Amino acid sequence: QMSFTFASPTQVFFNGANVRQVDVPTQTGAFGILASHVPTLQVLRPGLVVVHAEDGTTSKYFVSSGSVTVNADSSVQLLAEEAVTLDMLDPGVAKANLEKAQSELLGAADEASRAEIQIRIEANEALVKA
Amino acid sequence: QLDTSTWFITITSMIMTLFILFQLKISNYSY
Amino acid sequence: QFQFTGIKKYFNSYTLTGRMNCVLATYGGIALLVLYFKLRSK
Amino acid sequence: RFRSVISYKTEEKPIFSLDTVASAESMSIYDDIDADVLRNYQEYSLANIIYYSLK
Amino acid sequence: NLFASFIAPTMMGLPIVTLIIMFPSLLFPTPKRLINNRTISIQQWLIQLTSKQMMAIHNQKGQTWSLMLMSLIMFIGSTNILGLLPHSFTPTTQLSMNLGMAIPLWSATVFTGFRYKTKTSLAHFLPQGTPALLIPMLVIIETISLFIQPVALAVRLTANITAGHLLIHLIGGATLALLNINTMTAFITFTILILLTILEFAVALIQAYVFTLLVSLYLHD
Amino acid sequence: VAYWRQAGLSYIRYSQICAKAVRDALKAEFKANAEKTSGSNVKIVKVK
Amino acid sequence: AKFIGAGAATVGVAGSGAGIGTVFGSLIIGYARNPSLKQQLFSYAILGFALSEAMGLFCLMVAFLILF
Repeated sequence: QMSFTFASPTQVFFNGANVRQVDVPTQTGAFGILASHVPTLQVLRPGLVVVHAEDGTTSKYFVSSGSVTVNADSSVQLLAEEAVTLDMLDPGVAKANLEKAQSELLGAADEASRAEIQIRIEANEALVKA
Repeated sequence: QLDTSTWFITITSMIMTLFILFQLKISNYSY
Repeated sequence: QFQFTGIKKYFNSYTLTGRMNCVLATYGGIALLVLYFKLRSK
Repeated sequence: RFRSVISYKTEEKPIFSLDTVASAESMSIYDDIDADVLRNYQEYSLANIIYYSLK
Repeated sequence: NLFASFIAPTMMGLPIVTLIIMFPSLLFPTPKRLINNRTISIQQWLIQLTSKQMMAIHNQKGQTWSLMLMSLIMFIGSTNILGLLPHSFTPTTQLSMNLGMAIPLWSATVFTGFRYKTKTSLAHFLPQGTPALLIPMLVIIETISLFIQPVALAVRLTANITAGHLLIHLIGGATLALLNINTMTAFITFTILILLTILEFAVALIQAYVFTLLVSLYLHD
Repeated sequence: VAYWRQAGLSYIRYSQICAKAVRDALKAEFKANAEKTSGSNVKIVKVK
Repeated sequence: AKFIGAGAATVGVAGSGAGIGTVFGSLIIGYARNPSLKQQLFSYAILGFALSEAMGLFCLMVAFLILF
């Protein structure tokens, strides 16, 4: 009772697959999708997305930004600019980048550039959790 | 205390001041 | 004297309805009469 | 648009990226929307269509 | 004791309530030149600023009432602020003038509505749209709701100022008594803290009093 | 509205920043995806 | 006894104000999402307001009966 399509500008993970539920870390709080959810349109934030298969296994991916769309039927389109798995990541370089981004805050002068630096530290702090 | 049945003078004076003095002074304004 | 002509337009134009102070006067008179009767009863 | 190794077709697609025209009666079914959200959504749809056309 | 200032219509050999109530008008000089001093420029700027925020709803007939409403709000606001002085006598405390203020304007609005728009002015009793089949029940609700407006409009003003002054006087008496027994500046701290709220609570009442009448007039205009 | 908004930053700019930040954290072995991204190949010529 | 019974029974009308405040608040937020459907929302609101006020009136009538 679902048609899930988790696509990327490069590769495809699912194309019309049927799964029981998908959890998305979008903006304005988390989310849960099951059965005939109410229609919604929301952008994403850096976080981890888990998809629960019909068998019961849970697949995990990391998403940077994109869009979410749940239509009138049980059709969901999740198009993301980035889609990666943890197995090709280094936690140590993540901690080093976070350590530099910490001092980058005081290094900043103008509020727009510091806003960019804040986005940097937000992304770095978000990813180091898992 | 507030009800002593001497209410004629206050009503008359309030009507006089509100309906003559303030309107006449406030009319001489520009915007 | 020289002040009636200042707001004569207002008085004869729009305050015609607002000029009904009779209700207030009648209420005040009735209240005063009742208070006077109560005071006279002692 | 690429159709075959020996033929192709010319076509165009409309854009409704204007926020005001987007806010219509048919959008009332979606019930968690806001002006900021729709502005960001149109922003993303523009880049998506451009990339698809180039490829 | 406590009820001394309220029941005291300017005690004197000859009553001087007229002098007390006419005094506030001697603070608003009338303009007489293109460019004037600082004290009147602020007054006219404030009047302009307040006018554009309230009378910007009525179409054409309500624009005529502009002078009356501005005079009313300025008068009540000036009367209330002057009463914070240590031994003043606020005329708004008395119920007589509050009752002589509400009835005329309310009556003016209610029988102005019937004069020109009798068909629609009669319809406002029944709520717009279909209210199921409970018509006779709510018809008697809104008509009795009509008559309560002047009573509340006067009573809230007559009550809140007296309550505030009672609180101030009682806290002052309390902070006087505790001088003999022990030392506590907490009470004078309470007094100085409450004085800010009492100072800024009058203007809100002026605004509410004027705004309710604005809404009532706009309904029948 | 967030801090990035009302600061001269657009959603596309924020997406670019976050995507770059994510791509940085990848292992050096898998860093060949920078070749695939290669977002800088278009020059800008204004009217004047 | 009649006076104190009247003075105690009159308290029951307190809940009517809270219910009225609740229903009107819901109408405000509800209208914000779907201004198109403002026609149907009112009928519900009126129903609730009338029901709560009827309960309050019933309590008031009981108080009046115990007074007399």
